[PDB]
Amino acid sequence: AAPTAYTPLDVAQAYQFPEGLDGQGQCIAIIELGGGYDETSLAQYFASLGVSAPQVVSVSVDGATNQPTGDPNGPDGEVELDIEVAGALAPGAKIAVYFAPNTDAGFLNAITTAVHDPTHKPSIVSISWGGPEDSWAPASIAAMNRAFLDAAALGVTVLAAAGDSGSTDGEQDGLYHVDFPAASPYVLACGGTRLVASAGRIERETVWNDGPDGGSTGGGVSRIFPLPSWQERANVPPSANPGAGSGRGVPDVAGNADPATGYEVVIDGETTVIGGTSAVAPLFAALVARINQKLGKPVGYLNPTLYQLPPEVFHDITEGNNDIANRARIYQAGPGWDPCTGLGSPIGIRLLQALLP
Ligand SMILES: [Ca+2]
Repeated sequence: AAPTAYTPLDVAQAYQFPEGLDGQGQCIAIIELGGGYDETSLAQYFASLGVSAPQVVSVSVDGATNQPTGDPNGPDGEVELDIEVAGALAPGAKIAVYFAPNTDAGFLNAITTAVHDPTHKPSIVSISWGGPEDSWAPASIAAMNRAFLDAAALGVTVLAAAGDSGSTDGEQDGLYHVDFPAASPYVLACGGTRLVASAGRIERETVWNDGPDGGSTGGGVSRIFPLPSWQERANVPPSANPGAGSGRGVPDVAGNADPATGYEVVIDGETTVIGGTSAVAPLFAALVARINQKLGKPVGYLNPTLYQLPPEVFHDITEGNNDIANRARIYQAGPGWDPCTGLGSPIGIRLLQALLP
């Protein structure tokens, strides 16, 4: 009903992030195709939450640099949300922000640069930018997909927001579309939910869907990537598009994204609320950072493992749909994996326990 908001620490608590871990010794890389961040907002923010501020550094890719536009409603919102959510939850981690031109090659080069960076050596890459997989040049999808495969082989986890325009992903050709890079099978695709939670329990968690005007989580079935072997037990449905082909199901996991139960953040000096799947990648990047710290070695590519874990590791979202285009309710949430929320929201301490040697 009435819109609410949480600080990142409140959501981490709801998802039971493992205590006593802050990401020390880990570096989280965050990809950005526009805007920038200002030290004032970040300082004010971390101080407001009582956490020691992580070191944040910028990396220039193809001439692009950290350049805030000063508009709290522009890309500075994406850049600062990413750093504030990931940094508030893995404050001991080092954060490296890679700025690149907003072009197909810039996005690709930012990924390859971050993944192979011998200076910052990130173990995790968080991405909150994208586009309909069918709207990208095929050559770019192939190049970026190979870059994520390379990251997997190197032990670097790559997480990406699934989109904020529902099952149609903003296209109006009357067909359903999943977003890229989330569609890549080598990426931990992050969907979005409406979360009602307090420190001790989750009262309700449903698919984020605020209609055409408020946005909804991306999710569906890839028309490009075949169904992965490790995802064959998830009961991914065939595509809802005529032809009903089989394909990689999106997302893999999901977390709070509804702006109506959004994140309180400080953008360009303004205290406000932001949501979108954009917040989920940084949120779980912080979770992985804590897990890597405890394990003493990076988890790297997690998809295959996550899909073989027991039900206790996730909170199953079973209600809602991510259709903001028509009344067909494509696609719908349900028991088990679904094309709106994947395996659901992770229960941190249980995921960590499941990964302990
Ligand atoms: Ca479900």
